[PDB]
Amino acid sequence: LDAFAKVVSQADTKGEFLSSAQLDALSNVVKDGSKRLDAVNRMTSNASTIVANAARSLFEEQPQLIQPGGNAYTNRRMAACLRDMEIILRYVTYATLAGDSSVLDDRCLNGLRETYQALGVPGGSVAAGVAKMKDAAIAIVNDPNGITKGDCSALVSEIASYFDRAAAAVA
Amino acid sequence: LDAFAKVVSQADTKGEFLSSAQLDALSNVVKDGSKRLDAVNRMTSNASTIVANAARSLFEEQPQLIQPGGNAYTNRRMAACLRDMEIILRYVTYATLAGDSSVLDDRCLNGLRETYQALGVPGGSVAAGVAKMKDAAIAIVNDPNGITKGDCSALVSEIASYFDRAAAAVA
Ligand SMILES: *[C@@H](C)[C@H]1/C(=C/c2[nH]c(/C=C3N=C(/C=C4\NC(=O)C(CC)=C4C)C(C)=C\3CCC(=O)O)c(CCC(=O)O)c2C)NC(=O)[C@@H]1C
Ligand SMILES: *[C@@H](C)[C@H]1/C(=C/c2[nH]c(/C=C3N=C(/C=C4\NC(=O)C(CC)=C4C)C(C)=C\3CCC(=O)O)c(CCC(=O)O)c2C)NC(=O)[C@@H]1C
Ligand SMILES: *[C@H](C)[C@H]1/C(=C/c2[nH]c(/C=C3N=C(/C=C4\NC(=O)C(CC)=C4C)C(C)=C\3CCC(=O)O)c(CCC(=O)O)c2C)NC(=O)[C@@H]1C
Ligand SMILES: *[C@H](C)[C@H]1/C(=C/c2[nH]c(/C=C3N=C(/C=C4\NC(=O)C(CC)=C4C)C(C)=C\3CCC(=O)O)c(CCC(=O)O)c2C)NC(=O)[C@@H]1C
Repeated sequence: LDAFAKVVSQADTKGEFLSSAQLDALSNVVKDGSKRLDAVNRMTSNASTIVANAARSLFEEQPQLIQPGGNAYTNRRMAACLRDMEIILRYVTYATLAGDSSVLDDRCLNGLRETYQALGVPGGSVAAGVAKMKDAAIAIVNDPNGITKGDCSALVSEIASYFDRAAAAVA
Repeated sequence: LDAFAKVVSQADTKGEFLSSAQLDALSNVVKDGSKRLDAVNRMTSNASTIVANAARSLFEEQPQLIQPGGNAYTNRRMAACLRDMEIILRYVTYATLAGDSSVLDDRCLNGLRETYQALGVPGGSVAAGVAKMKDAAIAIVNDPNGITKGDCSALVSEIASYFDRAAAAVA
C-alpha cells in the first residue's frame, strides 16, 4: 500500500490517470512480493533439510568437530549445534520477509560472536555452516518445479547477502 | 512490505518461523493487491467508456439537461460535463489504488458542491451521473473474461463506497 499511495501522489500531481508505466511498476511490486513469499515459504517449510544438509557437509569437511575433543562432540553438543543453525536460518527468513537486515542484526547477529567466545564455540566453523545453509536454501528457493516459472535472481542475491552477513558476523 | 514486517515482529516474539496461518495471511495481502490493481487498470483503461455510458444514461433520463435552457445544452457545455465526470472518475481510481478516500476528499470532493453552486451546475444531476459511472465501472471491474477467476466482491463494495461518497458529496 506504500508504493500504491506514492503512485497516486505522482499521478495526481500530473492530473492524470495512472500511466501504463506506473501500472507495470506497481504490478512488479506485487509480483516481487509474491516471489519473496515463495522464498520465505520454501525456506521455512524446508528448514530442517537446510539445517541437516549443511551440518552433514560441515561435519564431513571438519570431522574434528564431532571427534573426541571437538566442540560438537557427543549428540548433546551436536544437537545444540543444529539448534544454533536453525536459529540463524530463522532470522535469515525474517530478513528475507522484511527486505532488510534490521531484525537479523539487532536480534541475532549483534553480540553473537561474543556469546560464542564465552562458550568456546568456534565461530569460523559456525560461519562455514551458515555458508552451507546458504547453498542448500538457495537450491530449494531456485527449484523450478511446483511453481510459476520466472526470474528470482535478484531475490536470490538478496538472500545470499543475508546469509553472508550472518556468516561474516560470527567468523 | 508493511504487513510483512509486522508478521516478522509477531513470529520473532514467538521465537518461531512463520506459521502456515501467517503465510496464508501474507499471501492474501499479495492477492488483494493484485486484484486492486486489476480494478484500477480496468477502470483506467476503460475510463472513456465509463464516462460515456453514464452520460448517455443520464441525458436519456434527464433530457432537459441537453434541451434549450439546460445546464448541459450545446456541445461546449456537454463537453465540460463529460470532463467533470472524467475528473471524478479519476479520483475514484486514486481512492481505489490507495485503499482510502483521503486524496478523493482533500483534492476533489471538499468544496466541490460550492464550485457547482457558483456555476449553477445542478449537483443532484452530477450525483446521478456519478452513480451511473459506478454501475458502468463495476460491470467492467467484475467482467470475468480475460482475467484469473476469483472473488472481487469486497473490493467492488469498497469501490462502490467511493462512488457513493463522491455522489453524496455533490448532491
Ligand atoms: C523464485 C522464488 C521462484 C519462483 C517464484 C514465483 N512465483 C510467482 C507466482 C506467485 N507466487 C505466489 C505465492 C503464494 N501463493 C499461495 O497460495 C501462497 C501460500 C502457500 C504463496 C506464498 C503467488 C500468489 C503467485 C501469483 C500466482 C501464481 O501462482 O503464479 C512467479 C511469477 C511472478 C510474475 O508474474 O512475474 C514467480 C517467478 N518461480 C521461479 O521460477 C523461481 C524458482
Ligand atoms: C476482480 C477485479 C476480478 C479479478 C481479479 C483477480 N486477479 C487475480 C490475479 C492477478 N491480477 C494481477 C494484476 C496484474 N498483472 C499484470 O501484468 C498487470 C499490469 C497489466 C496487473 C495489474 C496479477 C499479477 C495476478 C496474479 C497472476 C494472475 O494473472 O493470476 C485474481 C486471483 C487472485 C487469487 O489468487 O486469489 C483475481 C481474483 N478476477 C475475477 O474473477 C474478478 C472479475
Ligand atoms: C554449530 C554449527 C556449532 C556449534 C554450536 C553450539 N552452540 C552451543 C550453545 C549455544 N548456542 C547459543 C546461540 C544462540 N542463543 C540465542 O539466543 C541466539 C540468537 C537469538 C543464538 C545464535 C547459546 C546461547 C548457547 C548456550 C545455551 C544453549 O545451549 O542453549 C553448543 C553447546 C556448547 C557446549 O560446550 O556444550 C554448541 C556445540 N558448535 C560447533 O562446534 C559448531 C561449529
Ligand atoms: C456533468 C455531469 C454536469 C455538468 C458539468 C459542468 N461543469 C462545467 C464547468 C466546470 N466543472 C468544474 C469541476 C471541477 N474543477 C476541478 O478542478 C475539479 C476537481 C479537481 C472539479 C470536479 C469547474 C472548475 C468548472 C468551470 C471551469 C471549467 O469549465 O473548466 C460546466 C460548464 C458550466 C457552464 O455554464 O458553461 C458544466 C455544464 N453540467 C450538467 O448539467 C451535468 C449535470
